[PDB]
Amino acid sequence: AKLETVTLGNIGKDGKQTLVLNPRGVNPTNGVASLSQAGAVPALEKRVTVSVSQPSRNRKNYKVQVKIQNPTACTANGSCDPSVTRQAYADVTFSFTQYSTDEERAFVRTELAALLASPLLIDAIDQLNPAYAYGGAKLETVTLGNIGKDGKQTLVLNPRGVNPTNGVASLSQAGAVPALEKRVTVSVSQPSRNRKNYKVQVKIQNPTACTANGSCDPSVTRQAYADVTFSFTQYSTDEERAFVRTELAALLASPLLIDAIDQLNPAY
Repeated sequence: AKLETVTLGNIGKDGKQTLVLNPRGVNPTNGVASLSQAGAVPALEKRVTVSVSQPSRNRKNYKVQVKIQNPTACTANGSCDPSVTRQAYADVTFSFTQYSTDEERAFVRTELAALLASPLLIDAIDQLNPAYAYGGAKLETVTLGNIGKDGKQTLVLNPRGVNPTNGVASLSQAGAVPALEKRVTVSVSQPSRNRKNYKVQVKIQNPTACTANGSCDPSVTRQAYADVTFSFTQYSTDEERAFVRTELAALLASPLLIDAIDQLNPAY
């Protein structure tokens, strides 16, 4: 509910870098909290924005929006002062209903945090090897330990094939009815021609079943939709990319996003 200074450790490939995000206050025009570093020039600032949207007459859902930027400073050979040659965005969005409790919300946040540490994405984010690749990705049953509210749940996502039409992968639960699978899709498809950038997309589809006396057959409710999208350009090194992925994992364990996700409190 109240902003503080957020400190994230073991960031990067080596897990030795550390980031301190000083809060820069809550913009009340669009209700977006903002956190940045201290670098005394606004261009060279790693910015993190968190916003929580109430359900409206149009939206009719809860929606949490997390964006993060990471500019890169060059020498600027002719000039004296350094400029921003490129920046690496990353955007996370969540979707929930009012009937969705916190434990489903806390499940998604912890599953997403453990998913970024998984060997599938660190091949997909750093090396840019898509899941849709005989020799690019392992494409094996990913086990996600210690997720949940108390961190005592474990998830195994079985690879239910790769769709070549959209290029996306699919990592589903090992359940029976196809409407009840907790299917996670990773799309590392990289259109470098029209977008001139690299897009990585993950959807933690996390459906929920609660039905009785409906002819003794369960029905999907809410579905706990979640989405993550990365944006990198050419010439961006993988350590710049691995810096983004690792600090995204650190924010999902951060107390500023615990109450923002679980209790849905906008941290003013």
